[PDB]
Amino acid sequence: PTINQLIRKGRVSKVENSKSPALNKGYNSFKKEHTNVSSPQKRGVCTRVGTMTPKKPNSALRKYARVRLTNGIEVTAYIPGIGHNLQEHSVVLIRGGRVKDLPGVRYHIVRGALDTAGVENRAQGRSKYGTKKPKAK
Amino acid sequence: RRIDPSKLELEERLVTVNRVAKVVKGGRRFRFAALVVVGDKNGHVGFGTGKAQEVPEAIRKAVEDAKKNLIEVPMVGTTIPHEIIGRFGAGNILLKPASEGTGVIAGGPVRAVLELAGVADILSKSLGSNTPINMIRATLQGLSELKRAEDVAKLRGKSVEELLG
Amino acid sequence: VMTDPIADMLTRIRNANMVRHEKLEIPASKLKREIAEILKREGFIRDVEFVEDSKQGIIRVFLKYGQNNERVITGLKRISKPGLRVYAKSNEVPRVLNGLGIAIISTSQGVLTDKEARAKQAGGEVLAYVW
RNA sequence: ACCUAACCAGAAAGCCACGGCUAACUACGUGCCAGCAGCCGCGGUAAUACGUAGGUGGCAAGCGUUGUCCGGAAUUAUUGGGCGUAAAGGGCUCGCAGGCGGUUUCUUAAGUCUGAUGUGAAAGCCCCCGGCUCAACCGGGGAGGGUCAUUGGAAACUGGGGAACUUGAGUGCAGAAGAGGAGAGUGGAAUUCCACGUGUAGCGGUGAAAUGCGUAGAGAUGUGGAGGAACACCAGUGGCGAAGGCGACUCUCUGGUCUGUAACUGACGCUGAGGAGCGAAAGCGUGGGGAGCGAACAGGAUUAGAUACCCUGGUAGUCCACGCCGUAAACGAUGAGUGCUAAGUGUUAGGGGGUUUCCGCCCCUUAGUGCUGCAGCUAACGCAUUAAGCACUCCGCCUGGGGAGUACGGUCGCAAGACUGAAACUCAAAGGAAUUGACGGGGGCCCGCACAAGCGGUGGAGCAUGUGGUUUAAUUCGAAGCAACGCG
RNA sequence: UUAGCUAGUUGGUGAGGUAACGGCUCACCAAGGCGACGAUGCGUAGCCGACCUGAGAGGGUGAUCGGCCACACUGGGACUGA
Repeated sequence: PTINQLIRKGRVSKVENSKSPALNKGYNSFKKEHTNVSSPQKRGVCTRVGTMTPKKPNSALRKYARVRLTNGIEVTAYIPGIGHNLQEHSVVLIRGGRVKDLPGVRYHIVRGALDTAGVENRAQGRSKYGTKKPKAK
Repeated sequence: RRIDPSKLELEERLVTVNRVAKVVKGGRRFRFAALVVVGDKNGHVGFGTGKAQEVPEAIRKAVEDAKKNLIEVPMVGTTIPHEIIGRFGAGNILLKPASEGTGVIAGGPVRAVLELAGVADILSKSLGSNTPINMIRATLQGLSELKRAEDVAKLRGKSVEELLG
Repeated sequence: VMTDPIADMLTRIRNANMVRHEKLEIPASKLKREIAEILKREGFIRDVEFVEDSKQGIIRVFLKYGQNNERVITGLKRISKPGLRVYAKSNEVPRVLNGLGIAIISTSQGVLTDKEARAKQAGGEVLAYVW
């Protein structure tokens, strides 16, 4: 680029995409706009429990169902752990991080959040899977 | 010139021992390939290697490569004379002259080469290719092009130590 | 044509600087003249003998680089671009090379050298840079 | 708060990781299930990757996950990227604005640079000390931060102004050359068709045929006439043009290029977004022209199928004039201008010359164009004085692929569409060059009961054995292209 | 993928007004003015000292302390007073 060319036409920008849709909010009393505020984790009333097919060549049974978030969007999140007290009509707290196998997990619900239950019968790493302290004794 | 003889204690660091296979009738005849650079600890630091059947074989052909060539690298006490952006082979190297206690801040092939070739404070952050052979190539050309101040006064006839600072 | 004269002289001393030629021509001007006395007095080329005549020109310098490949003209760069001009204040007059080369900033009292211009302590248009 | 005495080690340690990146390893269970995951990717009965247990490693009253910002990111590049093939040269020109500009000389300070004052408050960043037991922190003492004003200098460089000069560029003078263009006219060779002679049973086409034509007299051959389109030989990696492109011959009107001294002018130049203009072939409107060729269409062939290849026909179109269309692998996938940098060998268009009336050889010289190659460039192929080398001026383009040149919006178009031109989602690959092998119904060379050349068989008949299958209480297991089947 | 905009607008004269010049507001006159050096229009947003990050150039935010502007349920209005 010439000094007159780049000195008159300018340099184009490098705008990249976001890592996950978590708008913040929108707050609809009363506009319903209403983003971005981009919270650390959105917590919404769940949609349906289930299990989808993993992507090839992985052949397992990941179980993750949709979550009507507390702002309006509905992105399906693959819930962490083995064992889940999350059923239909129960709310969960979605947290970020794209899943690998099944295409389109725009959240990973915090196993240990307000509505959901923690990983039971697991004690080697408990920040993830949210279980309490170790067995007594 | 001149080709410095193998007449010192060599360091013999290994840069990286890559795999290699010629896709022939029957699979791929796998042979190890390692470009590991030997260093004299004073300035004779030369970096070329070959291939062989075993990992120790690649050590042997690499050490034969270190007995092949050596470089000078004239630098007065933890520096180079002129910190020149030296890269030849599509892989740059940006090695400036640093202070006394500023450390040898270089990368993979730069930290191996200058780290085994007598460096005290030469800041280096590359700009370009990232192959191993390209790193030792452009780093070897840059180390083999940086000029020394006494000889730079002794070949361009102005004065020795007339350019100080 | 004639985009910049000093870039034509610098391209002359560069291209002849790699050609291994004995003498080198130039377009004779006040920049080739004062730059010939500066770059000849600092000891790169053997001698500039400005053989003038009608109508214009024409300088003629000899490459003062011996057997050893790359003599006192070891590499030159346009530090000032006629078209987007360099500038250098007193404290910001940069000495090119670090310890080997020398830069030539066209000071307000004559086309100085690097260390001599810092001796005056006044900068100007960065005229050329001979690494 | 802090101090003093007593008391008790008594109450005071967890979180993440242990393939790589990346410090940190083994066992049990699980057996593509449950799972992990930032990327690479693991997990289908020996998991350093899933959980569990010991141990290790990082960190610490904290440790991980996620959200956002910076860096890595030379992945917007002024520092500091590029465009022949990877993404990227505008199809090409003319030009306004803008951006840049030959050498000498006087002035100027508008930029350029420097000194003095004002001001850039505090707190904060950095340097130098002191105070809270030290530290975080506080306080004091400094610094630095401006196209900043006002003002003093230098005049080197860019600019303002005046004087100049000539190679740049232009005019002149004389040469040379060409399918450069526009209009008019003319000429043949060949095909078709028509008229008549001559003559018979085929002509035609193909891989092989058929459709088609021919006893209403075809093909062929002789003569003559009509009409359209293109001009063979010269003709050639020749010439000219901005490019697309341009070919029979002649004339009118016209542009441009190069050579040569050198009369004049004295920088009057280079690029140039918009804007203007031209731009193959297909198309589009009207009106002409329709000999050959010939999409769509018809028939026959080849194939399992033939909305194709082939053949026989055949509309539009090709042609012309007037207007619109404004795309192409519009290619050298290389924008224009200028300066420099090894050489050889062609080839037109000129010039100077060495002797040469000649002619002709040879050198020097331009301009244009082709090959072969040094330095240098590069990812490799390759380029290389016609650079992709070496530097300067300016314009245009490029920022992973798909989505997608798609949608929506505008401009133009009679339309056909052209220009401009996104996004959501998704993926870690697309891509360029080069190597090794494979393939080929690609070519080259060769060999063998491979083929050809002969003998005698099998597949037909009854029987012997094995296999498949069906049956069984079981018809034991193993072999399944040659290499399983008179096999173990 | 905003090329049009503007009619108290552009300018004059005159009068009134406020602490004060001024189309600030009116009468009369003229037809102006802004725009590729981006007008207008959509969008977003308090700005700065500074903070965070980067080797540096730069990139991002305007918390807490301070400086200025704005607002005080929404939208106008004027009185008291310096």
